[PDB]
Amino acid sequence: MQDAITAVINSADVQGKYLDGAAMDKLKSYFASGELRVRAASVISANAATIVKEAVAKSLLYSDVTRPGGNMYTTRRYAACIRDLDYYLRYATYAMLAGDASILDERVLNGLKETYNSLGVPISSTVQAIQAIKEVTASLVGADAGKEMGVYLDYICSGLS
Amino acid sequence: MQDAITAVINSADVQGKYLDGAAMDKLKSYFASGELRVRAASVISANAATIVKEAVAKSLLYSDVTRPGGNMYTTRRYAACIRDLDYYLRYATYAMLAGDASILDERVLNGLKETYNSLGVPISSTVQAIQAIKEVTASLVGADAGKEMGVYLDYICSGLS
Amino acid sequence: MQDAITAVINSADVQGKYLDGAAMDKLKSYFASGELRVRAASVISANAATIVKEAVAKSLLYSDVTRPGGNMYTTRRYAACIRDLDYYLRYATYAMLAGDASILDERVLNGLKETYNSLGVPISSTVQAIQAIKEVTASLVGADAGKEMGVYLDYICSGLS
Amino acid sequence: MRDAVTTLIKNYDLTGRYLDRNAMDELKAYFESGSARIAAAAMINANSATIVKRAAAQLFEEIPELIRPSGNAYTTRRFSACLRDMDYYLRYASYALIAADNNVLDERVLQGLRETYNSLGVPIGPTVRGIQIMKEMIEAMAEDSSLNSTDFIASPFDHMTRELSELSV
Amino acid sequence: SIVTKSIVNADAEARYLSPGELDRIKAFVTGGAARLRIAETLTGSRETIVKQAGDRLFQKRPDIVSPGGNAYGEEMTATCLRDMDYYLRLVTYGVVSGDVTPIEEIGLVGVREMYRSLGTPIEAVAQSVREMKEVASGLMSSDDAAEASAYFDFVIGKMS
Amino acid sequence: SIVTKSIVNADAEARYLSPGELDRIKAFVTGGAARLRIAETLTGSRETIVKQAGDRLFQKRPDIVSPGGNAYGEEMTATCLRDMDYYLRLVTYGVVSGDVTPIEEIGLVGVREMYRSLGTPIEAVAQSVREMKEVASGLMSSDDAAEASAYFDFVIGKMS
Amino acid sequence: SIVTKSIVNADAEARYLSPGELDRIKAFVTGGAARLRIAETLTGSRETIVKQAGDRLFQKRPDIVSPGGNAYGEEMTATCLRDMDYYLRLVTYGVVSGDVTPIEEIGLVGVREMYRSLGTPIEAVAQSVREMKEVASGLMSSDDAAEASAYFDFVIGKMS
Amino acid sequence: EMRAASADYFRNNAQAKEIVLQYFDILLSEFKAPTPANKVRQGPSNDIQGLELPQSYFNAAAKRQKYAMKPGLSALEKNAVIKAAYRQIFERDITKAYSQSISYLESQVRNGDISMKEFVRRLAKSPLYRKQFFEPFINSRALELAFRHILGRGPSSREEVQKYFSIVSSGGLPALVDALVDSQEYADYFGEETVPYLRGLGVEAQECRNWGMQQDLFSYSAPFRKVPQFITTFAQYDRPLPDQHVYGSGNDPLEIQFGAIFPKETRNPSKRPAPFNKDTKRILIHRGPAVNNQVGNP
Amino acid sequence: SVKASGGSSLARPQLYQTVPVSAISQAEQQDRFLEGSELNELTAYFQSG
Amino acid sequence: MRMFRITACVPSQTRIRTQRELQNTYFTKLVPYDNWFREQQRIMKMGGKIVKVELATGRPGTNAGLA
Ligand SMILES: *[C@@H](C)[C@H]1/C(=C/c2[nH]c(/C=C3N=C(/C=C4\NC(=O)C(CC)=C4C)C(C)=C\3CCC(=O)O)c(CCC(=O)O)c2C)NC(=O)[C@@H]1C
Ligand SMILES: *[C@@H](C)[C@H]1/C(=C/c2[nH]c(/C=C3N=C(/C=C4\NC(=O)C(CC)=C4C)C(C)=C\3CCC(=O)O)c(CCC(=O)O)c2C)NC(=O)[C@@H]1C
Ligand SMILES: *[C@H](C)[C@H]1/C(=C/c2[nH]c(/C=C3N=C(/C=C4\NC(=O)C(CC)=C4C)C(C)=C\3CCC(=O)O)c(CCC(=O)O)c2C)NC(=O)[C@@H]1C
Ligand SMILES: *[C@H](C)[C@H]1/C(=C/c2[nH]c(/C=C3N=C(/C=C4\NC(=O)C(CC)=C4C)C(C)=C\3CCC(=O)O)c(CCC(=O)O)c2C)NC(=O)[C@@H]1C
Ligand SMILES: *[C@H](C)[C@H]1/C(=C/c2[nH]c(/C=C3N=C(/C=C4\NC(=O)C(CC)=C4C)C(C)=C\3CCC(=O)O)c(CCC(=O)O)c2C)NC(=O)[C@@H]1C
Ligand SMILES: *[C@H](C)[C@H]1/C(=C/c2[nH]c(/C=C3N=C(/C=C4\NC(=O)C(CC)=C4C)C(C)=C\3CCC(=O)O)c(CCC(=O)O)c2C)NC(=O)[C@@H]1C
Ligand SMILES: *[C@H](C)[C@H]1/C(=C/c2[nH]c(/C=C3N=C(/C=C4\NC(=O)C(CC)=C4C)C(C)=C\3CCC(=O)O)c(CCC(=O)O)c2C)NC(=O)[C@@H]1C
Ligand SMILES: *[C@H](C)[C@H]1/C(=C/c2[nH]c(/C=C3N=C(/C=C4\NC(=O)C(CC)=C4C)C(C)=C\3CCC(=O)O)c(CCC(=O)O)c2C)NC(=O)[C@@H]1C
Ligand SMILES: *[C@H](C)[C@H]1/C(=C/c2[nH]c(/C=C3N=C(/C=C4\NC(=O)C(CC)=C4C)C(C)=C\3CCC(=O)O)c(CCC(=O)O)c2C)NC(=O)[C@@H]1C
Ligand SMILES: *[C@H](C)[C@H]1/C(=C/c2[nH]c(/C=C3N=C(/C=C4\NC(=O)C(CC)=C4C)C(C)=C\3CCC(=O)O)c(CCC(=O)O)c2C)NC(=O)[C@@H]1C
Ligand SMILES: *[C@H](C)[C@H]1/C(=C/c2[nH]c(/C=C3N=C(/C=C4\NC(=O)C(CC)=C4C)C(C)=C\3CCC(=O)O)c(CCC(=O)O)c2C)NC(=O)[C@@H]1C
Repeated sequence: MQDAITAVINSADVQGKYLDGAAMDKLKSYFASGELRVRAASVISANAATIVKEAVAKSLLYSDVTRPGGNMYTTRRYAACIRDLDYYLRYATYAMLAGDASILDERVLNGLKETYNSLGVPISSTVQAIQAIKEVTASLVGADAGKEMGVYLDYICSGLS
Repeated sequence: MQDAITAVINSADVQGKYLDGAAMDKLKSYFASGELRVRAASVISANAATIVKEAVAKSLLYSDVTRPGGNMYTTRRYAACIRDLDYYLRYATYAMLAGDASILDERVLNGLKETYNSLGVPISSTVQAIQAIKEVTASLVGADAGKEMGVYLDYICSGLS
Repeated sequence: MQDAITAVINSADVQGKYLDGAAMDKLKSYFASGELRVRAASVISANAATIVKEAVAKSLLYSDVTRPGGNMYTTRRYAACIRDLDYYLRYATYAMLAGDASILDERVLNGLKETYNSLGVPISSTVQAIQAIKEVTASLVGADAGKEMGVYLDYICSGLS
Repeated sequence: MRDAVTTLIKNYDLTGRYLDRNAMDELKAYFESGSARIAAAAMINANSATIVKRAAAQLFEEIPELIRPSGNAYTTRRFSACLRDMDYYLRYASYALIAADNNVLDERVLQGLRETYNSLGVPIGPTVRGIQIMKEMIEAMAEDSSLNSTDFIASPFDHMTRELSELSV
Repeated sequence: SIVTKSIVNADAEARYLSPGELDRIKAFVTGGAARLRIAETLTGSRETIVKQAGDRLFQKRPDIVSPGGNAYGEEMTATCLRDMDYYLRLVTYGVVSGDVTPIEEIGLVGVREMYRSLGTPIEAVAQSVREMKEVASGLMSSDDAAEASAYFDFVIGKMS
Repeated sequence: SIVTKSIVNADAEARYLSPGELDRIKAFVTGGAARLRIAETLTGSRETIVKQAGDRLFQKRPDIVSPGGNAYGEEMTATCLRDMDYYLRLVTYGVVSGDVTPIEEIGLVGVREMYRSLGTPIEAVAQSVREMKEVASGLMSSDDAAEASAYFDFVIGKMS
Repeated sequence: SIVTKSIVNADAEARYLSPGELDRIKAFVTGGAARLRIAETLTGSRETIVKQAGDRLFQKRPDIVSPGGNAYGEEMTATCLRDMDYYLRLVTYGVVSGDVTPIEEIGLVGVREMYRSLGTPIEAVAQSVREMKEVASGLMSSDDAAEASAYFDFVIGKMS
Repeated sequence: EMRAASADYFRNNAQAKEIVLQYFDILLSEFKAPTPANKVRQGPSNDIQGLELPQSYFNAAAKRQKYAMKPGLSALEKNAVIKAAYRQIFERDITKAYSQSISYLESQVRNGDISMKEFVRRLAKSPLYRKQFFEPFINSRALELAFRHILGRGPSSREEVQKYFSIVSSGGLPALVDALVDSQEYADYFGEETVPYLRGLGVEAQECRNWGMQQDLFSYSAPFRKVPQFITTFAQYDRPLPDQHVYGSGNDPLEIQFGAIFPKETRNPSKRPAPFNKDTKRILIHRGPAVNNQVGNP
Repeated sequence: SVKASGGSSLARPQLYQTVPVSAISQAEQQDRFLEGSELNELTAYFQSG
Repeated sequence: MRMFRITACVPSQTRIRTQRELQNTYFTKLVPYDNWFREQQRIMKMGGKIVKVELATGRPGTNAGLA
């Protein structure tokens, strides 16, 4: 994986050039937004259960998947789904603190899409749950942190798609 | 056993060499610290029983060890625990005077853990007792003599553990 | 393992009281020494290989230990002794930063005596090497930081003895 | 583990004997007791969690210091661990009641109890006191219920007491 | 023991005994009367069972008792009959316990290695146990004969 | 990087970032201004730093530039100076990242065997990194140069 | 040796040695006279070999004995000669054993770490071993020189 | 009310009061949270008992750092994973301390040709491990060490020790390695991408039958106690009290003409504690006629 | 009681986590000196102490 | 040494009860032919589905030179 700083360093190093003005001001922006990202990550970690609960309530409760026949019906399947959503939230928080989206591909987008295809998991419902997580986290953290979190959430949903 | 002087002498003898400058320096250091050790030994010998008494009182009185069913419930078991504490105090004082921990291994630690494991003796409880013995002896003996005594008592505790 | 913070908290809790009059004093002393201890740890980490090199030069090198028949004779045995010295330095740093040698007790002293007694490592030579390490670190970090690390290094030496 | 039938079989095989009249009599006694054994096991399964909770709620009043400072159940973490040990005691006692032998009790409960509890600093007296409290609750509930035979229930808990209890005399 | 198996299976999941395991235990307890009847008949008839099985085996497989065979000689034949008595005793143990665990634990672990070391045809040993099965099943009702046939067939399978 | 290490530890421990980790991340972000100023000074003085380090290294270890060494004529000296500039740029990247991770990732692993294959003495390259360190420390302020030295000595020890 | 290696493999597989190992052991045992003879040759020439190899190595590499070199100084140079004698003795051990396992276990495991801690150039050590191999080949016949050079080049490659 | 009281009383600065606010919020959230489900360590087979542990115990016990060799891991974390695997399989960092390594297998694990499970399987049967933890040991002690190296634990049962001794007897080190890796417990606890870890006191539920055994096994001094501490204690549980001094096996001197030769408690650890109560007379073989023993002939 | 014993040795479960304990534990588990991240943790925590 | 290239997904059955960190149950593996039977049987007993398998190393029908 990498971050904003690691990515800019790699971009400079591939051409073998020192940090120019563009790298300098990108690092300035990363350091300026570091406080915002730390605050958002702290809030998310403090209220981690709340986002999962609210997104599940507004996304998949009283739905076909919760009905018998879908992958969300059984209690074990529900627990697996909520745990998967919680790991998705944790890795999204990791990506937001990092400033780079490589972490999700490193640990999340490696084989989750094809493994859900193997297990028959509803990918569209997964994307909907991720989107509901997007609104929940945006409401909890704020627009500034909300968009930053939603960037990686959309990255995860696109990778699943 | 062996004191610090014995250790220096043994090292020089095993190398087949006369006492060089470094050995003289270490002997001078031990001679410098000797009066301190004698004072601490005199204090502890004068107050041998008392320190044991407050060690038990701060550590083991009115506790599960002294309740019925503990290893220190019966009067005979209390006497055995007191004898253990008196051994540990006496041999820590001996090690303090000698400046060496060889005596504890030779006499106490060489079979004491297997002894307590065969007996069922609570090594966590005895560690707590000796740890309290640390401060109880330190109060009477001072700060630096207290540090030395705590070193030897930590030796006993680590051997027990 | 435990540090000064948790030792203070455990003592206060077992006594059933808050941190009233002396626990906070010890904690504030710990915090006051903390930044200097962190700097000392950084210096030790930077110069770890150099410290071991100088210690081996001072004590072990050109001795019967290194000569054939000694426990530091073969290349593998030499490397093992060097790695042991590195372990000593690293765990001394951990103990210095923690403010308690509980880490040394649980991770180093737990079976150190058994391992050296079984293998045949010279305890006297090891203690000489550790004393040389302490002297070199004190020279390289300052008398105050030298003593602060030397208390734990001498704790390890005493446990070895 | 060995139940009563298996322990009898092993005992006879030790001497290399065929099952004699005494063996048949012991087997008949166990097989007739099996109905009450299953009944008591069903009842304890029904009231398990309540039994352990009540036993703790009596033991912490008998020896109050296990919840006060320096006590061994002081935290909620320690409290939950203590209740977990109590639940383990009840479950293995149920297994021993159904098996009519305490060897399943020994192989999975007692064989290192003092070592583990000494290492963790747990008292070894209050634990057996809570064990006896559980046994009293179990036998009182069985007597209240329609259990014709209930004598065997004291055997597993009393064996636990005798094994894990310090030899006072 | 079926009780042993059920308790062990429950403990592996760390729960109290399931209702299914309790039902199995109750069924085993109820059938204990028939178990004792079968075992008692087997032990009472142990002499005739062993003798008739040995006669049938020594008629069907004269090679093992002819010179050059493992059981050749009076002492070797007596030892073969003693092995048959051991396995009948193990079958009684299994009958009482309601399962084959005692049979496996005592006389079915490493039996192939033991008899290879002794030089015995394990197929001949299995034939002997099969004849013991036939003789014993002739001495009881249809239900109990089939019930003991389970232990006999288990020994046969483990020996071949 | 500090944030990379935080994410790695969080993944290994299976949990979010603790208050201590968040506080250290915040402190690292605050010190990012000073570390970026360090990088600015180093990149401003890169050319003179590399030139002085090269000439000092040649003076101290003539064997590299003398016959028998890796420095012959102009092309070998140019290659050695290119490697020196690469190491300086890696040190700058480490300074900007606040961690030795970028240096190790770009070049710190396998440098020993790479120089062994190339015939370039690893002790000599470590020495040259050393003189780069002293020249940079002299160029910059003493207190501010401590942070740069904290990575220069790291690279020197790794190559030692 | 080959005997130890084959026995270790047989033990790891929990089996007796195969004939394909036994015949190899027989051939190794039979062909021991030449290995022994090379051993006495090297041991007799140890002092001359060490002296000539050290002289050639120091002539080729002046920085080793130059000021600031690892072997600079009287005791340092004597210790480098001692290391050369060590490796010559290990090579003799390997030649006698018909295997490189004694050399690897005695003075080849952790050699990189040891000499790195000492500051010595492992490449220079390998060059010294190469000079020793050249001298030994000069003092040995064509076949014996090649056979000893096998172990010598193994040592050199392991060093670098 | 407590949170509000603390906030109003202090109210100094956000840098000094946001900590109090955060900690009271954590307190309220934890209090509102329902009781977590206890972790359950299933019995691997019929031999071992199932276990459970509260999910509050597994929140303070310094949880192990888990390393998984994902395919895309950069060089730094891949190196960290390889080092963790080396430490798990060798009790230390043999590559760092001696430069001993197998780059042949390292490359395959790095690119993902063989994942973590097959890496462990090949490494354990490699000669590097065979010279360090099988060659210098009895089969029993080697099996006990192999459990912690591969299974993150020790032997759990007399039956487990018996079965794996039979396996190692039949197929040796490779057979034991295969039986350990291709087992339900291994794939359950580590899957195919997780390097094995030591499931200690806080990692999971510890059965109260191998407490001292696994406590001694996990420490780095394990490869020096050459006497098997697992099979011996597992047999001693089923057997009665042994021929042994009351205070321990190390307390019996050798029966030689002279010299107080004692087993040293720290050198080659062989302590065999037994529960000897007070009134436990020993059986001593009389030198003279057996009828002259004062036990029966006072 | 029991006819054998594994042997009682002291166990040290961590009651709770502090920042110094966490950093020291990570470094010890990874077999490393306290690197820049752990050192920053320690320094910031000591300052806020 | 002949070896199989197998692609398989083996979802956990006790993650919920044990509370352990998740792992990608989908993986491509190079498994020795000797261990392949045991590995496949373990996979089938675990409940996962093996999606692809092939003899990556070795020639089909080889009579000698398996190792
Ligand atoms: C020429 C050989 C190179 C060289 C040598 C050199 N070595 C040392 C010091 C030591 N060398 C060893 C090595 C070994 N001892 C063993 O037992 C084994 C296997 C048999 C080996 C490989 C050791 C242990 C030492 C330490 C000294 C001691 O014997 O106690 C030095 C001196 C280092 C110093 O600073 O003291 C030197 C000079 N130096 C070169 O430059 C050549 C490449
Ligand atoms: C100088 C240090 C002395 C010396 C060292 C020496 N040690 C060993 C072997 C071992 N040392 C340890 C000790 C530890 N390992 C740990 O992980 C910890 C805490 C982090 C400690 C204290 C161990 C476990 C071993 C054996 C296993 C291993 O490889 O680590 C040797 C090897 C001896 C041999 O012949 O095998 C040596 C030489 N030797 C001296 O002479 C110096 C006084
Ligand atoms: C009634 C006894 C308790 C109660 C009910 C209650 N339930 C929900 C929500 C859900 N309940 C379920 C049920 C199941 N999930 C499973 O996996 C199974 C086992 C196979 C069952 C029976 C589910 C799926 C949901 C969520 C999805 C859905 O609604 O279908 C609520 C909703 C709470 C809220 O805030 O929305 C309630 C109230 N309430 C009580 O007080 C009783 C203790
Ligand atoms: C009363 C007649 C006398 C007296 C009593 C007294 N005792 C203590 C403290 C302890 N007494 C005991 C004794 C026993 N504990 C046992 O388990 C047994 C057998 C069942 C005996 C005999 C113990 C162990 C203690 C220690 C405290 C504890 O057990 O927790 C005190 C207080 C001592 C103190 O300073 O704490 C007193 C006052 N005092 C008299 O004057 C009477 C003659
Ligand atoms: C109700 C309004 C108040 C209350 C009453 C209450 N508590 C108990 C029992 C216990 N309370 C505790 C407390 C703690 N455990 C911890 O780890 C912490 C530290 C943060 C605390 C404060 C414990 C350990 C127990 C169990 C032991 C005991 O009996 O005390 C009861 C009794 C319940 C019963 O009889 O079963 C009651 C009535 N607790 C509150 O928090 C309220 C302020
Ligand atoms: C409750 C009645 C008493 C009490 C309990 C207590 N126990 C522990 C910790 C452990 N208890 C056990 C016991 C067992 N494990 C088993 O497998 C078996 C049989 C199935 C038994 C009996 C073990 C092994 C532990 C440690 C490991 C674990 O729990 O997984 C504690 C924790 C103490 C602490 O400080 O952590 C406590 C509190 N405490 C009391 O005060 C009661 C008298
Ligand atoms: C050198 C001629 C070319 C080159 C090399 C290069 N390779 C890699 C990475 C890997 N190479 C392999 C190959 C093998 N590993 C083996 O074990 C074997 C069979 C025994 C082979 C053929 C592998 C597996 C890798 C992946 C990493 C690993 O360590 O295993 C790299 C780096 C790739 C990276 O992404 O970092 C490089 C540079 N580069 C060239 O330009 C040459 C044409
Ligand atoms: C046969 C000549 C005698 C005999 C043997 C016997 N042994 C056992 C059980 C075991 N034997 C061993 C021995 C070893 N393990 C090793 O690692 C080594 C060296 C590689 C040896 C020699 C072990 C460990 C066991 C335990 C086996 C198990 O699974 O527990 C038994 C069975 C004991 C029992 O069933 O309890 C027997 C019978 N017995 C005799 O009477 C012969 C004189
Ligand atoms: C001499 C050839 C070698 C040698 C001898 C040596 N032995 C000791 C010490 C002891 N030797 C014994 C031996 C025996 N005790 C018996 O009962 C018998 C059976 C007939 C024998 C052979 C004992 C018990 C000791 C212990 C000390 C004692 O005398 O009581 C030493 C000294 C040990 C010490 O540190 O005191 C020595 C030197 N040493 C060599 O190097 C020779 C190869
Ligand atoms: C007789 C049924 C079997 C038998 C017996 C036999 N025993 C011995 C010798 C001893 N027997 C004992 C036993 C005990 N001593 C005790 O104090 C107790 C417990 C209270 C017991 C069980 C002892 C200790 C001895 C040694 C002499 C002594 O008593 O001090 C022998 C003689 C052995 C010899 O070589 O002299 C014999 C023959 N032998 C059989 O064949 C029977 C199965
Ligand atoms: C919830 C949004 C959807 C859902 C979930 C669901 N998942 C599974 C099974 C698994 N999920 C995972 C999770 C991961 N694998 C990874 O590699 C990563 C990162 C490392 C994660 C988070 C895994 C591993 C499994 C397999 C089992 C295991 O726990 O290891 C199921 C179970 C399917 C089944 O019937 O077996 C379910 C239900 N289901 C939905 O309907 C949602 C759209």
